[PDB]
Amino acid sequence: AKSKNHTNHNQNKKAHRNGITKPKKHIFLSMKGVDAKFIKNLRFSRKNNKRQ
Amino acid sequence: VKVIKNKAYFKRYQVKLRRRREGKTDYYARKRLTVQDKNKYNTPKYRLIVRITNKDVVAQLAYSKIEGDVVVASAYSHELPRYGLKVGLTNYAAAYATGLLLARRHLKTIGLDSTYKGHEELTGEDYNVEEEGDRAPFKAVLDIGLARTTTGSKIFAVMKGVADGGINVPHSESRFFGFDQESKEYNAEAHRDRILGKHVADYMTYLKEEDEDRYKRQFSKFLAAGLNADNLVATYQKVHSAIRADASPAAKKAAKPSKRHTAKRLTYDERKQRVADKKALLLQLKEQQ
Amino acid sequence: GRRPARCYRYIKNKPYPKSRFCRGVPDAKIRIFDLGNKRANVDTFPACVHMMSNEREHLSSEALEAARICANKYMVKNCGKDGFHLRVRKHPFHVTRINKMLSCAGADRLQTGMRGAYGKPQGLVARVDIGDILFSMRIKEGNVKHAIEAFRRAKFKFPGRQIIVSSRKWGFTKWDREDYERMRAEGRLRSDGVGVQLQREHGPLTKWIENPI
Amino acid sequence: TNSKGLRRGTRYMFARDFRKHGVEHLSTYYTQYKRGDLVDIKTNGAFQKGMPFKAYHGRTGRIFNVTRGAVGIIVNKRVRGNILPKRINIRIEHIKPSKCRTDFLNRVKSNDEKRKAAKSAGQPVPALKRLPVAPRGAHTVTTQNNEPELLAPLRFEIVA
RNA sequence: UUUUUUUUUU
RNA sequence: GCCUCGAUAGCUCAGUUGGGAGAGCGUACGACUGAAGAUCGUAAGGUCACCAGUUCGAUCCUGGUUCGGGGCACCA
RNA sequence: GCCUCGAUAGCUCAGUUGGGAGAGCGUACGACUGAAGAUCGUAAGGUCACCAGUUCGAUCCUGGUUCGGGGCACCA
RNA sequence: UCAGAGAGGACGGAAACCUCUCGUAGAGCAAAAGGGCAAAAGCUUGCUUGAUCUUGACUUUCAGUACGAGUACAGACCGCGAAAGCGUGGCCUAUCGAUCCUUUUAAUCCUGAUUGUUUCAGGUAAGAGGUGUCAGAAAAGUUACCACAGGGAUAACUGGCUUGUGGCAGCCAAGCGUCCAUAGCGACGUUGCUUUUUGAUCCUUCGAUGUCGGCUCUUCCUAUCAUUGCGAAGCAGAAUUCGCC
RNA sequence: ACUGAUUUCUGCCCAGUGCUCUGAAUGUUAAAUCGUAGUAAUUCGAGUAAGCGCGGGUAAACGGCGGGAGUAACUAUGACUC
RNA sequence: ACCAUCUAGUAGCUGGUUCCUUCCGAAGUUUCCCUCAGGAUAGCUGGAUCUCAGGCAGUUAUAUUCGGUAAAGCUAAUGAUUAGAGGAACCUAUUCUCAAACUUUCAAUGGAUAUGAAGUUGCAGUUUCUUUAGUGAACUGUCAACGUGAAUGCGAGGUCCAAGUGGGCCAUUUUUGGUAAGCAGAACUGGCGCUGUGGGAUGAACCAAACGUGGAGUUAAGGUGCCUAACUUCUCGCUCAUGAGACCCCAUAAAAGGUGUUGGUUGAUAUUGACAGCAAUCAACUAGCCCUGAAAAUGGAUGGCGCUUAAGCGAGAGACCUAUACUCC
RNA sequence: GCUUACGACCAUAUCACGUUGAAUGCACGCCAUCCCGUCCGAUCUGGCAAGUUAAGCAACGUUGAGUCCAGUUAGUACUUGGAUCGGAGACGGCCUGGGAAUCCUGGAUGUUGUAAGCU
Ligand SMILES: C[C@@H]1C[C@@H]([C@H](O)CC2CC(=O)NC(=O)C2)C(=O)[C@@H](C)C1
Repeated sequence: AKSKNHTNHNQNKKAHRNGITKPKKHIFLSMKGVDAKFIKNLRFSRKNNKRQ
Repeated sequence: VKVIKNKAYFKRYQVKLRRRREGKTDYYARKRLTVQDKNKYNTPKYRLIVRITNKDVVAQLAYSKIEGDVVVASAYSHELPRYGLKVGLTNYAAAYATGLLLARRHLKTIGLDSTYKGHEELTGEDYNVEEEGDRAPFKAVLDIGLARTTTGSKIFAVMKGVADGGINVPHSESRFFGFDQESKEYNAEAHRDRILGKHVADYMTYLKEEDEDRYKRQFSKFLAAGLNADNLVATYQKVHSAIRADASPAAKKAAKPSKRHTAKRLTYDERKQRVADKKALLLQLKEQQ
Repeated sequence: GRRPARCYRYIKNKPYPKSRFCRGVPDAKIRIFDLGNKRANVDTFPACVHMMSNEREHLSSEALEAARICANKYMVKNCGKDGFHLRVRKHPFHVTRINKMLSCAGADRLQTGMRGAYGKPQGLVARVDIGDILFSMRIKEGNVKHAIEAFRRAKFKFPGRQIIVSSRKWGFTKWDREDYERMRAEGRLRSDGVGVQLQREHGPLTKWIENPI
Repeated sequence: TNSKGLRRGTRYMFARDFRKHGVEHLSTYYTQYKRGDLVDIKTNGAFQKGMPFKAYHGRTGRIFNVTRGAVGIIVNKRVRGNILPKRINIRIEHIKPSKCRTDFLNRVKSNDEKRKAAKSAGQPVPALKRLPVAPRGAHTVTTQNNEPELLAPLRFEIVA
């Protein structure tokens, strides 16, 4: 009664049934994971620019 | 014996980089000396090349680009005749003068000499260019090449010259002349004397006392130029003053016409004709022997 | 006894050469691959006959040796030991495997079934393709008949179909007889024992003078 | 089942090219990388720090971070029915600028320049669209000194 | 304290 | 029957890529002794079970014949 | 078939992490004895089973090979 | 600058140590294998403790959880270097551990609720003590006296596929057969057939297909022992051998 | 408890496991008790019985009871030896 | 032991689980579990809808890249491995045959990214970051101008709640173990499971084609002597078998033979008359059909009957028949 | 036409042998008081300029080895998709598109940047 039986048979069909969803377009806007020193200077730069 | 350098050897052989085969560039140190942090982007990182040949001292300022280094300033010890000195263009004093010349020349070029005069009184004490006003002093990192970093070596004499001229060269006094490696004490007086060439004058007096013939052999052209052991220090001080007075590069000359002095590569037809002639000559020799 | 050849006839597995991973391999039955007047000069034997294969199978070392013995015996008996040169152009390098099972009554008590069924070395076989040359014989032009009959007798020791042909090439060289004669006249082909070496033009002229071509 | 070490199966992927081992040339370090640029990933075996995972070898990514000697890259990776924009910190030695984006930027520059020139000079607006190669047009072929050569199938010859 | 043997016929 | 193993001098045993047939007992002679026994030395003992083959070359390697010796051989 | 264990003078057995190859009997020599045996004094002796590797050096440590020995081999 | 090679030098030899040439790495890098590396990642040597303190982000496995391992930064204090620089363990890919409990280190910390002091106890943060069945119960047998829920997901008998093994039949001829390959055989090789052997498998049957042999009784197949009709012999005949219908 | 009429016999082993016999035995041992420190909880130390460990007995208690080489005047075998 | 009660004891296991239509419609795979007849987890699926009205795609093009498999190589390294030659080993140049854990070289299929308004040019400000430095990097502005930049197709996106499943099996191609297996294990895709329909006599998977309920027409695969709707239709050959042969999977056949017959290849001789006997012939090959090789058990299978200038084998031609398919109503 | 310093690509640049080398320069070179480092001023370090292109280095030469490029190999090997395609099978061709690599043959033998200088 062997019961390991790995396979990848019906997996691409399942993956494609609802389409392969590509990543969104706003993912490049976030400044997450960027250098802390650069981020600090960006905060300082943004906190001081006069509006008018 | 089995031939080591056979067809397979040459087929599998990989040559080193040209400047490594020529034994001129140490790429391990070059990578750490010329590569700029990627968060500084294209901002040039300036390097002070010091190279002493058998008869000349070369000091240059450069920064690296993807197609070759860009030399921005250069001072050669063979330019010192313009400022007095005619002989001894390789000793400690000449090296220091060349460094000073480079520093003053480039500072004048970029219009910072007035702001940064550097240390204008030779005392031998360690000096670092303190920031004045808003513009920080020009900065360069020393590049000694394949030379050995020993105490009192002339590469650090050139570095000292540049630093006193007023360029920020990150350094410590450990490898300057007069620094006792044992007690970690620095003798500014000894360093000043070496910069002024007192060691050369001392050698002149010592040889004069010991043997006149050896003295003439050693310092033949010094005497021919009239530099004895009682005006050399004054000559070096005058050289320093002249450099600090004027440092602009010498004017260029006109392009003299040039002619071919070497042999030109043979053409394909010429090579084939030589092959035919050699074949005929060899056949004739075979038949006549 | 040996398993019938039909059990290892066709090429089914990847090549399994004897190496640091396949140890304890018994020796191949066939050892001699050049027979007859093997030291004859290149010009001695100008005619060449090949035995090509028409099957993509395994030729066993036993079959190779049997065919060698048959062809050698016939050729020696009908032409003399110095009238021919026979070369076997196939060496047995592939290792076949066997998963030995006990064949007596009550064997199932100890039998492991298919559990851990990886086999152990059994013998050496030569992987052969369509158009591959199995045997070659270089002989004089007045012995092609004997060579062909020898290969005809030998083909009955191999499984499947074999085709005997004659070659336009000079002996064991790679030059068709006409061009071989012409080039040898021009001195572009220097004897190399059984075969010949082409003497390309390029090189130092000091070497060229030793044989102007 | 296979082991799951980082460098399983990379025997040739992470190896140097034939007669290309040794010192890494410095243009690799002189190249300029800015956030938003596209880079190809190709692991250099000679550098074991900041190595990309084998899954990202040969992929293109967009830089989102620029540190002292490395860059953060957003690389698409397919996981079942979604594509994940993974973020990886790769050193400069394993990176190379991608020419696909630069070609497009050059084409955009050319388009803008052509439009500006036409508008300034009063010419009609030009066509600035790539078009698939159309079928060949009509033409005449001359046989002068090019007479047709009659071909026939060749007989079978026994090439022993 | 220990101290076994000595071919056949003559 | 099958897996095998072995066959060497009157008897018992070694031996080899395969490139010589050795040792012992036994037999004949000599030495020794008054004469023997024992002991020594010499001479010695062979188609390498038989046949065919492979090898430049087989006692040894492959196949077959004979002779034997050890094991294996429904079933529920 | 599986799991172990061992291989060392001519025979039977020790031996060290890895830097020694030992013990008894056997063999050879001298002595005591009329002679042998016992006895006394000496000597020489092993394929460390075969290989490859590991470290400075391996009989020993590791792996494989050859031989031998032991245990298991059960339902129905 | 290695491995190695060549040529030299008292004792010195194939091998001790010295010298010169050549030497693309054929060496070494703790270990398996694979990558990588030559003014180094190897060898020699100086100084050292970045194998330290802190939080986030990310990669690998992946559910895009956790551990482990790793990557690139940021803040601190440091080491080496003249400096640029490099350093958060080992050149890279394995070398390891939850909850509860115990224990240690940390704050001039919080709590013990009748008010306080001191012990004592409990907390917050970071480590260690270990689960190798390694996402982590605390664990010896026998049953033929046996029981229950099921299983043809799974063995023992039949049947099925296969045919290694068993059995049977061919092809070439090296030899045997006094001579003579084929009367009769036929080695070394090689092609097949059969399911009366034994294996392999696990397809059907475990809410049951009565599981050896013999006795009895039918029918069938021939791969023919006898008998009918024949052909061939190493067929002069009891006899015998081969083959055919 | 084992054996199992009569007859004739009942060999060797107390290492193992049991059972049993002595105990001077500070070897190991609980509670209680005693002493030290402390303002007290409490801490530390000393004692500390039987057992166990040491010693003896016992198999008609459970049980157990070997290998390898050489060797006799034909061979064979091996009384004999290592 | 028996009697009553706790007790409707627990069961990851077996059995059952009751009306009709309509619409949508799976999985046998990942990870963890004393886990392997079970769960949780992700995936696949349904429902509710909500926000909007061009950016997407199991497809191409352009541009740029990744790889070390097939082939190739060993007269290129490593490892095998035959034979000589030129100066017993050794050196030199060669040579025969090779590698899942060898490689200089290296495809086809394949993978990835980009292809404009979320853009391009400037102007004019911020920064404690960076630089010797407006030097850069980045950001900000109701800043100004420009105006959609490959093909084809097409509306797009978001959230929540939850079922069943977590035994698979088959086939072309690739592929590991095994002598093989209707055996065991994998990769891509398509199927059966869940699925009928025409054909293959019959059959889960084969070929065609997917389905409301009817009709007319036309077909796919398959066929047209009779079973049986559709021709003993038309043309040229080959084949005689004392049970020939007869249509994917597919329902077995080989090595080896034939002076049966039909075509071809090569080499010869022949009219200065070729072979046989006292006007073409000879020899060796080759490949179509036929024949031998070809033995099994209840009586039996091109599906059956039968068929022989076929109703067999091969190349073809007209027409014709027939689906739940296509067109139209 | 050159030399030097620093390079970029990293053999079309390497390797072997040989010829030539104006001027700058590079180099070899002389000395070892001093700094500095060694068993050793050989290397490294320092002070110099008598001498030499001998070597390094540069240019050139060679039917040179290697490397690089191209042709051929060849529409070959291999391969995507199709067939109620041929064949007992192994396999083979056809339709539809992609499409190599050795041997062999021919050619090339560094290009170029910044700075300074010679001519
Ligand atoms: C750290 C390790 C484990 C720990 C302890 O046994 C584990 C616990 C775990 C749990 O949740 N309940 C328990 O009853 C046991 C302990 O004292 C030692 C064995 C060492």
